[PDB]
Amino acid sequence: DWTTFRRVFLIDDAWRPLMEPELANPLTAHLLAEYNRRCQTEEVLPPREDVFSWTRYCTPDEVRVVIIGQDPYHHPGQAHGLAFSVRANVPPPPSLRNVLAAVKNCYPEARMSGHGCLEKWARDGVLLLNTTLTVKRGAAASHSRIGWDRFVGGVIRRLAARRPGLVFMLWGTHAQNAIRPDPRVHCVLKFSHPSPLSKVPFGTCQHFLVANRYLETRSISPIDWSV
Amino acid sequence: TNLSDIIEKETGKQLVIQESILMLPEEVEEVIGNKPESDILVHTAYDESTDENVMLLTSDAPEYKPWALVIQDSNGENKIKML
Repeated sequence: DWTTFRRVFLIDDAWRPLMEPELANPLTAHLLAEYNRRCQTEEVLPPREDVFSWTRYCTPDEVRVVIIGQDPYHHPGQAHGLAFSVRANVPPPPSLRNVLAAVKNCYPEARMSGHGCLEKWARDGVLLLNTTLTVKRGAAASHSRIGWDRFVGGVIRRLAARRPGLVFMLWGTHAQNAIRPDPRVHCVLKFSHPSPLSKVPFGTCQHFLVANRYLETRSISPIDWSV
Repeated sequence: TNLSDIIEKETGKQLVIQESILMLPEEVEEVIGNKPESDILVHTAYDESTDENVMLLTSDAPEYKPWALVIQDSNGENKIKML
C-alpha cells in the first residue's frame, strides 16, 4: 500500500511517517477511488506526477513556513502541485502578483525575476500546500468535495505535532477556518486573501518580515524571499 | 464558455479567467456592499491593455451562478455591477 501509493504518485519517502497513517483510514481509500474514477472521464489537473510534487522539494524536518491554498489553477499549464506557484512559462496570476508585490515591499533589497515559479522557496522549506489537490480542467472547485482536505489536514496535523516552531501564513477566512494550528507552539499569521478584491491591499502584508523575525528568535535562518 | 462569455458580453473584451478564489459572504460583503447568500467564487482575469482586473463573482461550484461583476482600475478603484 505505501509502496504502491508512493509508486502511483511518485511521492518522496521522507514523507512516509506523516502520510502512511492516513491510508489506513477508510475515507482515504474512497478518496483515491473517487480520484481514479474521475481521471477516466475528465481532464484532471495537475498531472498525476505533479499532484504530490510538494513532498519532493524538502523533507518534513526541513520545513519552516507553511502557506495554505485552496484548489489548483484550472487552466492547463498553470499548476504544478504547489499552492500559488505557476510553471515558469506562464504569467503570474493576479493573486500571485500581489504576493510577489508584498515580498518586494518587505524586502526592497530583493532582485525579483518577474516570474512566478515558487520552487526556489519550496527548496528552502516553504511548504506551499493546497487543501484540494486536484481540479477538473476548466471547472473551479470541481473536486473540492471528494475529500482531499480531510487528508491534507491529517498530514498537516502530524507535521505540526512532529516539529514545533513552524510559521503558518493563513490567507483569507477559508484558509483560516481550515487549518487551526496550536498558537502556543507555532507562529500563526493571518491576513486577507491576496486576491485583488480584498478590502485591504495585500501589498501591505508583512508576514514575510514577521516570519523571518520569528525564525531569528528560534535560531533558524531566515528565508530568502526573492524569487 | 459561459463565464468567459459573460465577461465579454459585459466588457466586450475576450478575457481569460486566471484564478478562481473562494470567499465567504463576510469577506465579500465588506467590498461589494451587499452580502451574498452563499460562498463566492471570485474569477479574476486581467486586461493588460487597460491594466484592470476584471473579476466575475459567481456562486460556488457546481452552480457558478453570476452574482456581480467588478472592474478595478490601476489605482485600486472598483466599478461594481450587480448582475
